[PDB]
Amino acid sequence: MGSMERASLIQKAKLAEQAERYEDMAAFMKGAVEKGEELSCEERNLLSVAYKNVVGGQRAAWRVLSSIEQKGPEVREYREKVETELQGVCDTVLGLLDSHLIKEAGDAESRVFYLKMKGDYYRYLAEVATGDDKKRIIDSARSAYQEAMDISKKEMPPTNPIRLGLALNFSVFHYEIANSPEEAISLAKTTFDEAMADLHTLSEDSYKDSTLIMQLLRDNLTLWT
Amino acid sequence: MGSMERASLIQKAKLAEQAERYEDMAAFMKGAVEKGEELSCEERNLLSVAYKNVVGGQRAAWRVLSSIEQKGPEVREYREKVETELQGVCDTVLGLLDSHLIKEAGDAESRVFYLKMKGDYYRYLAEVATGDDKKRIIDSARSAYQEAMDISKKEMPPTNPIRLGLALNFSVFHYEIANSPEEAISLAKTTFDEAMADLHTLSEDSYKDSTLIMQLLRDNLTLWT
Amino acid sequence: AGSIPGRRS
Amino acid sequence: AGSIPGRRS
Ligand SMILES: *Cc1ccc(S(=O)(=O)N2CCCc3cc(Cl)ccc32)cc1
Ligand SMILES: *Cc1ccc(S(=O)(=O)N2CCCc3cc(Cl)ccc32)cc1
Ligand SMILES: [Cl-]
Ligand SMILES: [Cl-]
Ligand SMILES: [Cl-]
Ligand SMILES: [Cl-]
Ligand SMILES: [Mg+2]
Ligand SMILES: [Mg+2]
Repeated sequence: MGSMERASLIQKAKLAEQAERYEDMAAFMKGAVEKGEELSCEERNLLSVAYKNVVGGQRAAWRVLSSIEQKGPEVREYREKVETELQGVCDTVLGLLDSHLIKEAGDAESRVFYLKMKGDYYRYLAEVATGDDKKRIIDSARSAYQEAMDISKKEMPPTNPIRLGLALNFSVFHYEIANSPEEAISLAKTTFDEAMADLHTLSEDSYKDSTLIMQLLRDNLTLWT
Repeated sequence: MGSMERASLIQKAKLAEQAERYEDMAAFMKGAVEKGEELSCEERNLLSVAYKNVVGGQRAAWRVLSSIEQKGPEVREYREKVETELQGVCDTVLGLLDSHLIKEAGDAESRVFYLKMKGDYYRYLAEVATGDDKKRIIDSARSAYQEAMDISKKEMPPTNPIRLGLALNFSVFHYEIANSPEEAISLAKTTFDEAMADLHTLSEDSYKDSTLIMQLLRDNLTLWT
Repeated sequence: AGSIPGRRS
Repeated sequence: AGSIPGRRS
């Protein structure tokens, strides 16, 4: 995408989302990041939407194949093929975050957003990991989420939607990856309750966003308890 | 796919469908066709499912983009990009049919199936065509569907599901491509009525298949009248 | 309108 | 369970 203007890449990412062409969307956003400039709030959301959809589809396919495999070499080979492609996308996202989105992000909102992404893509790698590096992959996710949590608690109100989504995802990490369901439940409960107590400060539109994510926290708590 | 066994390609196409990985499915089926052997009934359905899904997604994206365009160069450029990829897939399918699926298909069921596909992929090309060859693309679809119709009427009962699906798709061609809505309605009506009159000959399972496609004919007739 | 689907569903 | 979606929907 090196020959396309930054603004054209952003425009085409928005078109690709409307057309449900998420692989294209991700390629346009990778090209935009590689222009070397920081991303605005809207642009960070385009980047996240694109890769979350791509990897989300790979994860769903890997789960179908892994279930068939658990129940000739073809099933294992094909699961391995999908797994390698998933790992490749996660590595690409982590590479964008490391070169150089995180290091240039100084405002709390941008830095937390990117560290939450970093935790998420290490979490997706952990979902498929089995080898000598599995513990290290899990700890890489934990470390990214933890740094994001520490910044969010110092710099953002308890209803901030990035802070809430981070806590949601870190709670999923605890439950599904780290084998720490009590930590997951405690984080989700404390996050929900501290957000509830700050809703009175919000406008109607901020209220809607915070309560939307609070409902996701509650949905998980209902599933886990 | 030249180094993978035919049977492994077929197996992986079935897995790819279960995992909703239709691009993979199509690549596995292209590899199977390129082994040079004829396809069984089940294998013909895998080939059709794979490419119909891939091109169906491209068509939906092209329609979103074409609508935005109709309402800088970026929208047109991106619509053109999706259009070129759609044309490439249609050309690939038509190439498989021409080298050498159709020429080796002697039984009415196989030959009609492939000629129906040929009509469909020329129809998809016609949906996006605007240049000097647009009339020729339309006539190529017409010619393929017509040959399939002629064989089906001589060799298959009026309830045969391939005959019914062919008539359904050719009726869509008449309405949406050829600007012949009366021909479309007449074909759908006569097909429906002749199938109705032959349902008494069918087992429960054949009845279910024929009536499923008859309902699609009826749904179009309701939309068109 | 609608053409034939790839599978019965 | 569920993680954050890419868009509000
Ligand atoms: C991780 C995270 C990312 C973005 C937001 S948000 O900007 O507040 N927003 C935009 C798209 C995703 C989303 C989803 C919900 Cl349920 C609420 C708000 C948003 C929050 C968290
Ligand atoms: C064009 C066409 C292809 C296949 C068939 S079928 O084998 O009878 N069958 C299999 C999958 C698609 C389908 C859809 C319906 Cl509604 C009914 C039967 C089938 C028929 C026509
Ligand atoms: Cl494979
Ligand atoms: Cl900065
Ligand atoms: Cl483009
Ligand atoms: Cl033959
Ligand atoms: Mg420039
Ligand atoms: Mg062999």
